[PDB]
Amino acid sequence: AKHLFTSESVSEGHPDKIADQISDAVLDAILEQDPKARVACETYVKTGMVLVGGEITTSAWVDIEEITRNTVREIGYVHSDMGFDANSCAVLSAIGKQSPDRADPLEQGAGDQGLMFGYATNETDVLMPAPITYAHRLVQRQAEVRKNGTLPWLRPDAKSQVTFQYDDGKIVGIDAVVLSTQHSEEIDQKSLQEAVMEEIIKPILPAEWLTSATKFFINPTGRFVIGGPMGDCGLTGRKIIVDTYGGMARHGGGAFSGKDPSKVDRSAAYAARYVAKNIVAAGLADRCEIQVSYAIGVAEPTSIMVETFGTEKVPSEQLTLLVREFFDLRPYGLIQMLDLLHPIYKETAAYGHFGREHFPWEKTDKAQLLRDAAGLK
Amino acid sequence: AKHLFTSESVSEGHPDKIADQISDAVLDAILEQDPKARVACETYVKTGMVLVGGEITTSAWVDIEEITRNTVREIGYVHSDMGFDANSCAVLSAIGKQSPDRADPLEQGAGDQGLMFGYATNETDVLMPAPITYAHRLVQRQAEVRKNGTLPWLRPDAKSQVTFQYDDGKIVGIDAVVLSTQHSEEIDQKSLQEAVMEEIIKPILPAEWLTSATKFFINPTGRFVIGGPMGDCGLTGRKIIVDTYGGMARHGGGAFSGKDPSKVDRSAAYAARYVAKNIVAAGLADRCEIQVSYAIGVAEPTSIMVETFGTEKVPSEQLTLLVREFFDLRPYGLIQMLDLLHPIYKETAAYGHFGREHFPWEKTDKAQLLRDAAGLK
Ligand SMILES: [K+]
Ligand SMILES: [K+]
Ligand SMILES: [K+]
Ligand SMILES: [Mg+2]
Ligand SMILES: [Mg+2]
Ligand SMILES: [Mg+2]
Ligand SMILES: [Mg+2]
Repeated sequence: AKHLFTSESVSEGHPDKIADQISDAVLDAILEQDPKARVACETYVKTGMVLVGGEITTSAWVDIEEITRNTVREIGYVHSDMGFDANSCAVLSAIGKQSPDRADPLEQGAGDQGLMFGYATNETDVLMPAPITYAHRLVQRQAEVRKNGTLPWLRPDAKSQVTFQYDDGKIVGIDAVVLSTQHSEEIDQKSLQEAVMEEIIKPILPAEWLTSATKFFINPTGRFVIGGPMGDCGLTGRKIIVDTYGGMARHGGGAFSGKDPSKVDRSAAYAARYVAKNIVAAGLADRCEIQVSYAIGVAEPTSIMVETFGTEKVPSEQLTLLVREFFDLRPYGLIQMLDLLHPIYKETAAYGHFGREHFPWEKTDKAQLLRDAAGLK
Repeated sequence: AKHLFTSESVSEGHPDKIADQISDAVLDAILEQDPKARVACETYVKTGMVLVGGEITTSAWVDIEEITRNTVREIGYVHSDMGFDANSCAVLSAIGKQSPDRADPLEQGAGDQGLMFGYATNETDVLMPAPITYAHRLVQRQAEVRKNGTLPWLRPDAKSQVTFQYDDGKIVGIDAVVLSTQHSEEIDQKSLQEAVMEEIIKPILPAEWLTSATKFFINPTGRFVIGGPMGDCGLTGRKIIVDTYGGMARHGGGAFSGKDPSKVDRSAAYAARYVAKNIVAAGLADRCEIQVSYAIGVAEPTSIMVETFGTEKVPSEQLTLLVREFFDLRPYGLIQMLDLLHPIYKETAAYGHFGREHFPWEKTDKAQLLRDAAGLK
């Protein structure tokens, strides 16, 4: 029975995502000199300005001014007529720095409470939901084509929003595609509409899914000329859903950018993606969602629950059992089970933290061992 | 079959929530002089300072400096030894202002795309999930007792986190309670732990739910003396989940504070709470979650889906049908179906947007008419 579901994405250079990227760019830069640095760096971008403010506990010395402008230039906001320019804009900092000064490290208790949810579903090749997958690929392509000379009238900022019609649990096809891209004065809308059809939408949306019925809305308002942080206002942690699973799965509140991995808000969440993906790469279920939660100063999580929503090939009991044998979910264990203390984090900050395979939380190494330990098939 | 679930809350005066409140306090103040004002005001708070920055399109003139300090004082951060003082802290603004200058207004198309999810469940008296309900009531009580002289050693900032054990769909009871409150130098932890037990936890958590087994963690780290924005960093839109359903239900990305009601991110979301609550106040199901989505410049929503997760008392079809007859979900219709253009919004900004009955989205007026129109019982 049919039903339909939607998910959005934005590009690098939508103002919130500018903030996520600059945040994670500081965290990377600090982690490069000091992997054990504890960092929380939040950022606010508005037409003139980038305020990067945080607390950081490190020996590292880094230049927040140049880190900022280099991230703004890579996105490509480089001239006033764009909205915002990486070379003349103001960058202010309010980052306060501290220098660091149980018997088994893994048993160190969790620094801040909370809840994290992870998901995987066999709906795609990457085990992510198809919506959020396609939304990302659309915005991603957009930047590819901007960035690679094909369609050099494109400017950085853009949103995509795919809406899928299922019938139960099978993707049936694509009811609507929204895609709105910022562009120059060169081009008018009919002309933009052929290009975004040819070069962005057509090569990404799978064809059997596209129909005579697919409502497509390329630049519905027309004329998007400006432009990122001019007249809008971006801050880290705002694209929480796009960062995860486009709202196919749940979420406890937490943002990721600018959090170094001691922060469970990030790690528990990466790890939950990792547990659920391995669970389904092993055929124990088809869709799995895990909630983990932690309490301040306790190190074993206060809760684990699994929802395989009717898709099991072993009982939930056996499954919750397996979750605990194969995965060290103590805060410091996460960091080890996934080897986090590395500058891997900027590339996360646009296009989605999950479904992208080459990050340590997307690897399915535990798949087999996991099949075995209750009910090898 | 048992399983357990967790949700957190924070008080007024946790730094993010400080931001939400100041934002909504500007929006209220502007709406009081100009109900049709279009406002998006985002805020950032860090030890010295409050930066309130936005775009606003209004005739109204309001004093952002005094709006800020009055909100900071009501929360109660009033002296340096607290962390932060409403009377000496800096307030900066970067709010850019514009003055305003189809045939049927209701048919005006939606300003920005996206997705919104609303939920209700019969688990409580207010039709909200019990977790997020109790988390809120805990933090809420905390401020009540701070604010009312009972426990005047309390300071503003605090987090609660209830974890519930169900067995399927029935709340069985409460496995753990975390509660951490900022406090003065007066009091030591054993003493704080009796008071927070007597006066905060005991009078709020329902007793049959509390057991010999309930793990309680009052100030687990001990000594929380300071203090809100000192050394942490708050910005609007960060407590997205606590604002909604503590992660029992889904969420498309969007924050609410500082958004005037033309913003679907807020309105579509209030309305979805309203549709789902009426659906269950009428006994058509037990738990309902609605997704609505909108596309830029279209006015009928691009999608509606309903999940009554096996709890129906009429088919989903009949239900999706009823959703469309009883509720005007066009952006401008929402505003009318709920009468939004009123300064009601600051009180929303701490303790949760939903489950609080006296807001127009919590009222169950459509309940009956809704029962009838397919399958009066
Ligand atoms: K952050
Ligand atoms: K958020
Ligand atoms: K906002
Ligand atoms: Mg947190
Ligand atoms: Mg925004
Ligand atoms: Mg939006
Ligand atoms: Mg925070």
